[PDB]
Amino acid sequence: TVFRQENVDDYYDTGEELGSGQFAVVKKCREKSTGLQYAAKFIKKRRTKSSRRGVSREDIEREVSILKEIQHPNVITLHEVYENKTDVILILELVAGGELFDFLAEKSLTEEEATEFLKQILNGVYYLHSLQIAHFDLKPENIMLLDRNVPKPRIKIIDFGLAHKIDFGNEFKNIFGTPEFVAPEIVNYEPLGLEADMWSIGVITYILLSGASPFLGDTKQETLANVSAVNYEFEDEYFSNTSALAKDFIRRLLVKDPKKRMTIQDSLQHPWIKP
Ligand SMILES: O=c1c(O)c(-c2ccc(O)cc2)oc2cc(O)cc(O)c12
Repeated sequence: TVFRQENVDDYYDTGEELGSGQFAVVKKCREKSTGLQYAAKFIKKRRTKSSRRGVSREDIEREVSILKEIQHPNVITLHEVYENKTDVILILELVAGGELFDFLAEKSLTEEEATEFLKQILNGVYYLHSLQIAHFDLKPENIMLLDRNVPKPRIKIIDFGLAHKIDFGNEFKNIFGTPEFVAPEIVNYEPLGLEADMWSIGVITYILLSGASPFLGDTKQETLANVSAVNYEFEDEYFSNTSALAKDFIRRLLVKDPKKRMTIQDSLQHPWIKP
């Protein structure tokens, strides 16, 4: 599939850079014809087939295809796609309140504040999983706030760079995200499904409540080893006045066997969450 090959600068003016990762750089931008603001993500293309610099066209096309499907208040939306020899440029919805990661670093939350973020994440993931989309990279830095100067910030899930449509209950691709948040099936290179996202939600919940990362070791390999062995515990110093139902929620997500792990529907019916 090809994208718009006119110069993006003829239609948009760029401004503040919002951040960058290994292959993408994201800049605030404004569409000239409407004055409406967006986030332009510039994704570096592979220059040769055997290269490992840049993103393969197959991976870029998968991300765009998934993004085009989604319209939900808790997930980022895609406006337009441009490309040139060097980059594919995704014109995305602007979410300007910054990362949940940075929000947590400025402030530990209450269980109310924790559940208010978590419930939105769950609703967003419920939508994705209903469409058989596994995100595969759920973590606080991939959660963006619309406005962080409000008591109960609204959030949107971003970064669909590892996302896959799961048409057969599982996928068996490369797929490996951030060690602190990946499920044991990812660590062990086993077939992956929607269950992996639910493990990541358990990790996120643990962090939301405690300010600590449950499997984090001194090196990347230690963290991965901890994940595979389900080496975590609720430290009393962090959790002594956290409700037992909150711990039960996390406990039923941080389960090695994907089949025994809570699904997104289970998580919404869990007594800690259910109205
Ligand atoms: O740093 C990043 C970032 O800020 C954003 C972003 C911010 C606001 C939006 O409205 C949309 C995206 O996306 C990203 C996507 C990546 O793959 C890697 C990144 O580093 C970012």
